[PDB]
Amino acid sequence: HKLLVTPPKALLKPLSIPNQLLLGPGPSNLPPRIMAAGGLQMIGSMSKDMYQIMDEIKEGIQYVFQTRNPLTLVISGSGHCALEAALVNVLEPGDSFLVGANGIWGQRAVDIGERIGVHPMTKDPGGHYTLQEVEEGLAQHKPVLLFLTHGESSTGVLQPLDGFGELCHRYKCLLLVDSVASLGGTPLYMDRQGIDILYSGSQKALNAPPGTSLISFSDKAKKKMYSRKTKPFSFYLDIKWLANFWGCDDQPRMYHHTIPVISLYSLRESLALIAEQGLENSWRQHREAAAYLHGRLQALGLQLFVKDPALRLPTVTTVAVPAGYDWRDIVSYVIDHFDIEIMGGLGPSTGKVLRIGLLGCNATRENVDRVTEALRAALQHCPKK
Amino acid sequence: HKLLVTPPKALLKPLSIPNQLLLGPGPSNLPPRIMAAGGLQMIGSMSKDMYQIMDEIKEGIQYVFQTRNPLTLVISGSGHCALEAALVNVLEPGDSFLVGANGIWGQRAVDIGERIGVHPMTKDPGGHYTLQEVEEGLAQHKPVLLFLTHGESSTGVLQPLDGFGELCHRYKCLLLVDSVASLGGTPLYMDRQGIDILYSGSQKALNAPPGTSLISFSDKAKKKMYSRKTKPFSFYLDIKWLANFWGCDDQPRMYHHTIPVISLYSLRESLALIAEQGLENSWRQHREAAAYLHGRLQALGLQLFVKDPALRLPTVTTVAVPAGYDWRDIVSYVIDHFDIEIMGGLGPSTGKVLRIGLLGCNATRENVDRVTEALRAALQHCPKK
Ligand SMILES: *Cc1c(COP(=O)(O)O)cnc(C)c1O
Ligand SMILES: *Cc1c(COP(=O)(O)O)cnc(C)c1O
Repeated sequence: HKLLVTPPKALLKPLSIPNQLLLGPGPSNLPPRIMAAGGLQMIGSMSKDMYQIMDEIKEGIQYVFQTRNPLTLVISGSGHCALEAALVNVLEPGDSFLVGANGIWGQRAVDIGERIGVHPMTKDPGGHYTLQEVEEGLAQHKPVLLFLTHGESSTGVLQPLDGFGELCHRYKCLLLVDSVASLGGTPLYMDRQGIDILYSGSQKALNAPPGTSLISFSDKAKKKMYSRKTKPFSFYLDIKWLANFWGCDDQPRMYHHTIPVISLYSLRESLALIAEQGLENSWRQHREAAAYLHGRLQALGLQLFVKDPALRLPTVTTVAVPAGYDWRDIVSYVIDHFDIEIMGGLGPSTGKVLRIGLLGCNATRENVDRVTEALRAALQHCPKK
Repeated sequence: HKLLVTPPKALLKPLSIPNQLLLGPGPSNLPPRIMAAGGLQMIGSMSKDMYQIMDEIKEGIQYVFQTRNPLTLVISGSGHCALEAALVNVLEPGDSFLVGANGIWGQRAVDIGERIGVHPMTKDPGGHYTLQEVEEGLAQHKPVLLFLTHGESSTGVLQPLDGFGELCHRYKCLLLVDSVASLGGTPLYMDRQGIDILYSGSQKALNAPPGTSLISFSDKAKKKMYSRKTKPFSFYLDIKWLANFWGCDDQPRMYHHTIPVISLYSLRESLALIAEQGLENSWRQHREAAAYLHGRLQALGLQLFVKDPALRLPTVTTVAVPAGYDWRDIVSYVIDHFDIEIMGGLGPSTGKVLRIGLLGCNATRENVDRVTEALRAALQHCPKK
């Protein structure tokens, strides 16, 4: 007759969160202004004010992406969810998709592609793709879309994109780019680089809480989407509905799903923040911090996974795991003795490296100092064969 | 040579949000404790502390759902996203899905079902489904899964579920229930009612910000999922990955996607809140407010769309639009002159009704007072043929 479950004891306690300095590939710490944004009251998801904040975020995405694409908006999901929305609306079953698979991300792009109806232009962690090699790929399969990771956060590789725009439009192919870890930390120009679909996450250099993602479509990728004959497998990610709600259409905004309002307040303020600083300074800040961090690490004796500075993702550095060390001890030592988070590999780079992230408000010399003296400490106290 | 887009002027201004009393079908206003949760700093998405908060939320979902299902967790998306995750992992292409389509929600369930590979047991806004009629449906198509809306927020209909558990297990059919608008506001017992998949939203009676959703699978629906031969079209919604991250497996938590950490802090506190109050009181609060509100409205002259109190969703009441009135004026009048939000129809009920929502901390006599004197005012000042 009764209620099977009783109120959980743990919930009857107060929520208590540790203070951790997030210096890994994401999420990153939140500036005071973003936290304040997080604690505001709620407004109607379809109110005139919500739309206004929505338009500002759009102008915000056009600026950080550097595009004028009308089809620009926020995906109410994390990084993956933006990738998936990209693929599920552009790729129609059996389409030939060439994938720059040199990190867990390309790996993820294949999986999604397979699942929805693919050519694994494979590499090894640490490698990138030459303008040369992609023609070779565009050659055989003449795919309708190519996938490239700008900032490969699982390997630390910064991937060059100048020209590819054309090398793809050449073969009547759409260019899809992942700038989840690169946005705000290295130069990127969607239009001038002829990228067709660009997506990014909110919790990396932008310092917004995780859960939302940014996306933009060129008139080219747009036309393919509005004239496919199949309806994309997903309703939650349907750009036709999505675009209309975000005001990208000629029609009145129609109810699709309830946007994550509080997260939008936060994303808006994080876009305001980089708009006040300016992309060029943010680019200079990250480059400088990444340079400082590289110096210190080599001084500690560790060597950089990515041999060649031009190919090093400023926002995420991949150090090679030291000699007779179990990386796990190092990571544990740092979070245990200094309250600092840093990671190990991910996918192909698993156990081969340590990843140190420098993002937005955390990409400072001060934190490079802290993670250096943390790492050094680990190095002298952690077991060693 | 330059940057095409310049920092948006609007973003250079401070974020300013109006104070609105949200009394429509969602989202709802946030108690002080949830807002505080929203403004906390970030922690690692895979830290031991994040997992602890994750387990508490799980215990939290088992309690509000009233189940012990190990396969219980949060979907990093809104209500739809939980429905979609439900359907995309249970239904395999060409499966026969019987859908209680009596509101925009069944409508949504068909669309998703079609998109992924369906029997529209149609009704009219205001109607519900008799234990009788579903056998008739389970009869013809002998579908592997049935979809039922517990709280139809677009029509105001509270749908009875006692027995259906069996009337479905009878025909070897899985029972899928939508308790996005009913959870916390009317009695629901997942196990005792033999529901197989139950999902709810975070922004309705729970008073958490929108963007996350709750889901639970019975051992039955679980087995079908872990032994389908096709991989679900979605990677972001793959329960195999999802379950593992949420600690429902025998394996170490493996990185899938970055959970919306800040939103989880808030959802945890909103679960703590109802755990302190108790489901039975929350059920009593909403029933009582809905009763008070019904009285007042009929006193104002308006009539209730749903004729029969037993079928009236406490959390969302559907009033019929009055005589020579343009509903739009009424809704505008209320948000314009009293800062209060209430809605009109949605889908099948479009323009036929007004929807007044009573949710969680907003389901009070005080707010019933406010929306009554708001509505009355509208009634005397808005145009009338
Ligand atoms: C972190 C990261 C992702 C994943 O974003 P999520 O929000 O965790 O799904 C995707 N791509 C790149 C390059 C990343 O660094
Ligand atoms: C509001 C509502 C939904 C939609 O939830 P979203 O988070 O806006 O996608 C689904 N079902 C019911 C019964 C609802 O009331």
